[PDB]
Amino acid sequence: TTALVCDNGSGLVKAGFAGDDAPRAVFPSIVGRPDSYVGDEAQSKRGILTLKYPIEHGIITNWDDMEKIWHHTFYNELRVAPEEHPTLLTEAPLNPKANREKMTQIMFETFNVPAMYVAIQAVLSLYASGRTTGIVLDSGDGVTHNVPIYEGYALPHAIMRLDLAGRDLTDYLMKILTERGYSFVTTAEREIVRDIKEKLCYVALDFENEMATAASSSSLEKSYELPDGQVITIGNERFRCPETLFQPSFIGMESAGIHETTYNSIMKCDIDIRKDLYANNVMSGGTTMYPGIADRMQKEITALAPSTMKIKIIAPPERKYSVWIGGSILASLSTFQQMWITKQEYDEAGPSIVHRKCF
Amino acid sequence: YTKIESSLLLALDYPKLDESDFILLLTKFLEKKLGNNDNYPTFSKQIQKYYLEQEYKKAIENILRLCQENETLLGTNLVQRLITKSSQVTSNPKDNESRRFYEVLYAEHLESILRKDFDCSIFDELNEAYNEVRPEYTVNDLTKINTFEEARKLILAFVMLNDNVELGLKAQSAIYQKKDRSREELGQVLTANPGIMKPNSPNFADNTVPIKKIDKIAIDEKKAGGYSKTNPQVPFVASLSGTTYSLVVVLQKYMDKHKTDPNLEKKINNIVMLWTSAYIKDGYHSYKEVIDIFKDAHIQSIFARANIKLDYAIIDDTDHEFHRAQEYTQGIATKAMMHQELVQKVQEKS
Ligand SMILES: Nc1ncnc2c1ncn2[C@@H]1O[C@H](COP(=O)(O)OP(=O)(O)OP(=O)(O)O)[C@@H](O)[C@H]1O
Ligand SMILES: Nc1ncnc2c1ncn2[C@@H]1O[C@H](COP(=O)(O)O)[C@@H](O)[C@H]1O
Ligand SMILES: [Ca+2]
Repeated sequence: TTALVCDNGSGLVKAGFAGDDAPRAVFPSIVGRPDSYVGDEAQSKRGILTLKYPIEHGIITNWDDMEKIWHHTFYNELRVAPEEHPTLLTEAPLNPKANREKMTQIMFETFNVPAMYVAIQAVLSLYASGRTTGIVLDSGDGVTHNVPIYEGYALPHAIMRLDLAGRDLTDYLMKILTERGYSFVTTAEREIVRDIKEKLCYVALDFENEMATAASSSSLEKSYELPDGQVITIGNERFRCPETLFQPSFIGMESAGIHETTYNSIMKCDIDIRKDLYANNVMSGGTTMYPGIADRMQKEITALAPSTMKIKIIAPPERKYSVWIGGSILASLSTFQQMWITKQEYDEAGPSIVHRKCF
Repeated sequence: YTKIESSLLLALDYPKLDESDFILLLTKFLEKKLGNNDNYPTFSKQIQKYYLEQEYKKAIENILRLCQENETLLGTNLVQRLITKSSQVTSNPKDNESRRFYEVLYAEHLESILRKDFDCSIFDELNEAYNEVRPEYTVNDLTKINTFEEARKLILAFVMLNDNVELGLKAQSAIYQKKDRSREELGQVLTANPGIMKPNSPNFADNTVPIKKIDKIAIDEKKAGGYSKTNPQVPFVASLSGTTYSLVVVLQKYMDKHKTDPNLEKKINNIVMLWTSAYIKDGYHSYKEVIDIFKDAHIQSIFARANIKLDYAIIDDTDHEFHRAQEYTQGIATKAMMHQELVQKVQEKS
């Protein structure tokens, strides 16, 4: 009995087996329709296909393309029979209960899994760090979440969602590079811009000081080799693109920065657990992979929080796959074997058992 | 040990297991093992009745007696472990998560009973009695009560009587001097949990309520003989219910105005059931605080002199809330045990 762990993100689906330290299959969470194509095949045939994202802001909105994504994951990507593997799934914070019920119904009736579990992505990220209490900033590709978790339970009254993630940062980087004369308007240009964002962008400790240094000197300018032999230089955009996380007004967003949303989440919690949340600030997701984001978050939260408070920001190097890592840790636990919603339990109780067993 | 026995034994290893936790877990195990017996439903009904009245000692004794009567089908070692765990459990007034969950569900069930076959005449007469009790400085815009919403609104508006009309009843009371609530004004805290469930406690995804602010109330630990300290099985949402003395005053006016009513006892019990449902569901009080106000010696004398037998909102069909609280108990206990194992695994991994 090998457990399947499948973290379905807005931009990337990361699937694999429990006990592994890395998602064996990380592919774009896109479905191409002209029969349909899912993942890298749909991305390659971008022109011939119409691409749709079944998951937006971490919430599944199109269940048909979600079924196609899961079928491709089980058969075309992991190459396993779903009926012989208990499949642990992941869900977004504050996910609608109807979505969880549909998830379990599709897992059990369409794929005939013997068992399944649904866990909140931020809680799995916290599990990957060995914590049950703490605040997690899970910024993936479509949404950012500030999720305080007390003893494995994500407090619904203090979770906030910020519609600002890697997609917005990539679009902002495209806009700035266009402001410099670099034409990035096509999907392939979007992908290479995302590559530059991943490889060169970083979070500045002091945005104004970094801007002044970029204006004065050229030490912050880095060279990048475009696919068509061109070489382009990027200067102050290396820290301007991630700064939208802390200054959303860069793209016209009226919301607050990730540090301010973190402080607001901690303030929405009881004063007795605020110390635990402050001391356990866990970074999770691809959009948290910028260099210097942990130091900047620590500095900004220290500014916002009371002076005597102890603030610790936890940003593991594998925080891009921390959700899947926590899911794999969960599904490979001996005490977790009884939390699997079994086919018998689903048959005797219906999909609503997901609220009673996965909570 | 089979899978079910192993799951039960692991759940009983929960460090924060209390008497309610233990009762729910062992009743679930006994239903899954000996439930096929013809006499089991009577035992389950008696255990649920004991649990609703917080007769935890009697419920645990009955459960242990049944386990010893079926020591062969269950197992001598398993029964010995259950007996050992039975004497090791206690109750924390600040932390009774299974009890708070069960009381929220039971308040919802009380409301469901109330709405079915709802008699508006009882609460119209209660509103009339309220008008002849409340002082002149308290307004009452509920001219007539026609729906359950208006009756609940009147029940909740009975709070304007405090410190004016019930002072005599509180003075005559012997238990209200044992009320232990901190005078400190701690403000309000956010929650998505219903009723008297604590804000940080885990909850079913379909059981959460829209986020709202609720008053933060602490125990007066310096009080000698405090109600919470004396009765730890009672979940502390507040101390003894002082507004229920105002309700008793209004009910005294109700009874003196309807001494010839043949169904007076039924109407008074209906009013008490609505009061308990509203106070548990709104998070103002737990069941036993209100009920123990109703069980005061002089309040009991008041209700006995009117030939009224209070059932204290006790119902005989609590199977759904009992089983849902069992599921909640199992979830909390298994999750805590898995959290222990996961913390150990990640710590050993790094
Ligand atoms: N090293 C990196 N630096 C900056 N951005 C990165 C890096 N690696 C990945 N990203 C970006 O992070 C996003 C992917 O993150 P992740 O896989 O956690 O999201 P997801 O699961 O698809 O989304 P969701 O937020 O809905 O859960 C993409 O926008 C990607 O461009
Ligand atoms: N009808 C009501 N409306 C609003 N708050 C109430 C009501 N009844 C009780 N409370 C609150 O419940 C707590 C306990 O009050 P008491 O029941 O008078 O001991 C206090 O915080 C009260 O303000
Ligand atoms: Ca994610």
